[PDB]
Amino acid sequence: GQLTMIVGQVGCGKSSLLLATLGEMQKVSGAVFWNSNLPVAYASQKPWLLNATVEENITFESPFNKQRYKMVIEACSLQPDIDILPHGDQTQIGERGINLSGGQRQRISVARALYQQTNVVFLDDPFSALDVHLSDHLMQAGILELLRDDKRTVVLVTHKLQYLPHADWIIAMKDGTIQREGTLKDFQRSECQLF
Repeated sequence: GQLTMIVGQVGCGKSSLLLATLGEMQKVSGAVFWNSNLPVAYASQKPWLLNATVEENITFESPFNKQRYKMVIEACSLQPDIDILPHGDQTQIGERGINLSGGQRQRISVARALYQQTNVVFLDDPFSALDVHLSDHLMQAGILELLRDDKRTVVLVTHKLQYLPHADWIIAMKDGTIQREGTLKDFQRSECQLF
């Protein structure tokens, strides 16, 4: 249930840190238990599309629910996209289909993650490819997504400082290492968060 930001310079390893969070690197040593080693949704740094309908890009091996779909459509800012799609959800997307923008692909990925209702969400800079108004949408609906999240843990990697006061706690990373984790006052003493 914590709201935790991950920040640092372009190329400092933030996306690689997310890959570490996905278990996609080689652990040289140490112990890691996330309750999943007892005997998940993903928004990748570069969005990718499956070759299917927008609808099936949303379902992601699930049954179809259309109230959940209505709430997801409103919550994921997908009404302008539907409004500009030639057949709405029946538009063929992915390879050899309609060419979605990077922002539309990101919004589809966000909708995929919200629809999957996972316990852990990894967002790799999710509002970079969206406009300021859509970023405000992702702010309010994000806050009512984590709020919609019934106690779930949400990890929001971002390169932007715009909403670091508006998440709960920040962990600052640099050069592939964690530099500091802590309160606003702690990071004021770091003399970083103000900068």
